[PDB]
Amino acid sequence: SEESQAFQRQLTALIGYDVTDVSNVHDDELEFTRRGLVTPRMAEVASRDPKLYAMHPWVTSKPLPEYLWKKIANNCIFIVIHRSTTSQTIKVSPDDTPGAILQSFFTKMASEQDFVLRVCGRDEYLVGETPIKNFQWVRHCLKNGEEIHVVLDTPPDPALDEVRKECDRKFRVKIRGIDIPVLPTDLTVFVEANIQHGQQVLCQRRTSPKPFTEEVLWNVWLEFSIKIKDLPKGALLNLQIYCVQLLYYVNLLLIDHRFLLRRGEYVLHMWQISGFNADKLTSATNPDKENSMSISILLDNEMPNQLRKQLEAIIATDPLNPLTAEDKELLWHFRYESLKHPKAYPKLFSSVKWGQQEIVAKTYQLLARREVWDQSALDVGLTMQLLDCNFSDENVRAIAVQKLESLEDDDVLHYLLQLVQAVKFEPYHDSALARFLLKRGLRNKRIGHFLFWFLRSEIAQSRHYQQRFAVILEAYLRGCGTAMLHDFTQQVQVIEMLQKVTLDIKSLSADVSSQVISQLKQKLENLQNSQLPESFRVPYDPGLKAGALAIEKCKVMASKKKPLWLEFKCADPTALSNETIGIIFKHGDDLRQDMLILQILRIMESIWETESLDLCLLPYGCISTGDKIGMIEIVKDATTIAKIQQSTVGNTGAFKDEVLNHWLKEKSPTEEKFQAAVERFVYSCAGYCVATFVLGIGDRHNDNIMITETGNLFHIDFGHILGNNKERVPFVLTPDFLFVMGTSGKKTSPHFQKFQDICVKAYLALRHHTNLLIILFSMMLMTGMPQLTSKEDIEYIRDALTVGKNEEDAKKYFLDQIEVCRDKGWTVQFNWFLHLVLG
Ligand SMILES: Nc1ncc(-c2nc(N3CCOCC3)nc3c2CCN3c2cccnc2)cn1
Repeated sequence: SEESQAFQRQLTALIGYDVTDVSNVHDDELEFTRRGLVTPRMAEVASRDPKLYAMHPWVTSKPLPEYLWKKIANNCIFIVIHRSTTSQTIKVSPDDTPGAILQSFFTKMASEQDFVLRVCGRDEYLVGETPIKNFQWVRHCLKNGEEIHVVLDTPPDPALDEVRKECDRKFRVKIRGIDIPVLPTDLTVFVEANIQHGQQVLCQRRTSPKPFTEEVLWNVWLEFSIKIKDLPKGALLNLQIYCVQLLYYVNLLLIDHRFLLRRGEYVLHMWQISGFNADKLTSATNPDKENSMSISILLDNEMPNQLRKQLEAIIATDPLNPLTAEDKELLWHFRYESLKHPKAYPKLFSSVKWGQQEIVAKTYQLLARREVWDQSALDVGLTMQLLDCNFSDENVRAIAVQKLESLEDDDVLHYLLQLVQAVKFEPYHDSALARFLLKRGLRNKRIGHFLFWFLRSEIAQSRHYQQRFAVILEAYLRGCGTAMLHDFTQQVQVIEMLQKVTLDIKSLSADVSSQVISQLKQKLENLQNSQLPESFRVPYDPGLKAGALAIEKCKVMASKKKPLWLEFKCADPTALSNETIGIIFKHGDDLRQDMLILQILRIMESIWETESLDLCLLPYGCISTGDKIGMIEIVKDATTIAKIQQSTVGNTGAFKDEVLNHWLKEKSPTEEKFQAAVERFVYSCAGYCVATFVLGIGDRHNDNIMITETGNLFHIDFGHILGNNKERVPFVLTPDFLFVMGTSGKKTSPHFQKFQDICVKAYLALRHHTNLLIILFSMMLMTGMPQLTSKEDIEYIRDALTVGKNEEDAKKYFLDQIEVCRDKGWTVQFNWFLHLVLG
């Protein structure tokens, strides 16, 4: 209690927000949730295996892709085992268990003391009843032509991740008045009061427009058409101040976490409006009590074939195809036929009249008979779709969370970022989903690691959602165990430390000075001495452990935002290299945007592994740490396409076609790896060409396009590029690119033919998962892109994915897009150089 009061203070520093600061609640939902989450946490903490939780094998059930079989020769793999320099290579079968590999090293190559296989230089273990092929580190070693190096050492003590013991009356609302302490011509204003479910306004009332003054009282009752008994759980009283223009909004759940109608008096601090967006939907009141508009209020008391075809044609349409009233009555009337087709649950449930108790009832008996949904194989795109903003009913959303239960960790990891983000569409703080995220975090340290940083990312920069997430993070941190609490402490300490330096250095300059490099050197020299902890997990690569600062190599970069280039010596002495761990720290870019996109890129890579494609993207690590502040992984041996041109040509001039290829060959040691490098370029250029085209970020300056010194090409800096007579492109396929593939003007090559057929295989792979990408893209815009003004923004994705077009004309459509890049040439890049130098 004296001890335990200190613990909460630790949690609070980890969390980044005090989940006990009860200034900003008009009720107790948070505490109720903090109290609700104790059971599922203790359940999973009681349920998990300590050994397998402690070493956390990262594995997968997915079948080893074709492109990695055709890199295995004579069905064996070469595991290089180490010890104290005493190393010995071993031919192992892909289907060998890892304990059954110790049988070879130990019981072959001349009661027992059980040990286990760890990856060299990493917190990564190949344990548990799984075949060597099915471990992701291996697949990664294969895919990148590397050698499986492991140390034969002891298990981690699984007692280091234990944790501390512990009527028919029409609904009416009385609008008393509104209150802004300072109000910056003249003005009139009214209060608009919408009754909402899932972005559908069930009912609406306005007040009369009074003059705009620091205080504006009405005392009017607003009676609504809807009956109290007709109000659905999850309905929001949404209140909004207009002047015609929206100025402020706030929301309040009409039915609360206890199934009680909301009685009594309320004073609600509201959110201003910049310039939909998931912030509009929060149940959270603005904490800033001295500068925020307030509002005060009171509450007291078998079918025709013609139709089947029409039903089928409705179920077939994309998720952004709006439903006419005609479409909805059809779905609803034939709801049981609709119940047989999973693809159609979204539209079917978007056709419920949620503001009518008896229909909602019908919807629930219609959910009692959901045998087909339960059995069907998980579609994530569909599952995601019932957890977006259009679904506010909890039972509807519960079936989506059900489908996620059957996801394996590897998959949960791909969709983690956007599931966390999906909590923002939950009506209540305690939900199936938030508990889901909690169980999977506690079941697996890898999921856990990234949860922490995903939650903490929002907590640090969303007033609208910090509290809710704070209770989810809090709950999780009381389950991970002492070790992780200790790791999270170390990483937090470090990034706070390095965040200081980044901002300091930014203030001290308006190019770079010798005085600043000095200042960096000094400030960073001091940090090293005492302040820094010994080592720490790299947040974007939790298996990797950074050690000391390679101060020699650290510098500050030549942008207008002056980021910090920092390198660290690795802390695992069994690391088979002296290569540093490179981390960029930047203030000024909204790297939440970079996160959502990199993780979509990772999702596309996995859409391609299903169709035996591997387009060699390098979606590097990015963790957004607070507001316009974060870290970026450094992909070693890489520079920009621009700087490569600046070597030969220089500061300005005619951007030449010869340079890229020369730089490639000039870096390759032999003409064996160069032709791999070129192969890599071909594949990597296509991947990014397609990925970026579909995401709408294909038109980039070559300053923001990069290439490794083994031919891997990759884009960077994804912030605020989705903005809104000028020359454009679908993607950057410049003459320098083409020159490396072997073409000019309208010529052709085999490498170009490989390119053209890689794209289309890629581009139609994505279109196989049209619906999935449409949802992910839609969610990305709402929860992470400020400037999400229109839904028209979302539609871009459907056009690019050419929905409602056959596989083949879609083939030709994409070839027309590449042809444009050929016909546009160097001009757009030149316009970018012009734009990025001339105002
Ligand atoms: N938002 C944002 N994101 C990334 C960068 C950036 N990143 C990186 N990385 C190094 C290689 O590993 C991948 C990351 N390099 C960058 C930038 C901005 C400029 N830049 C760079 C680095 C070296 C030479 N020329 C340009 C800059 N801004």
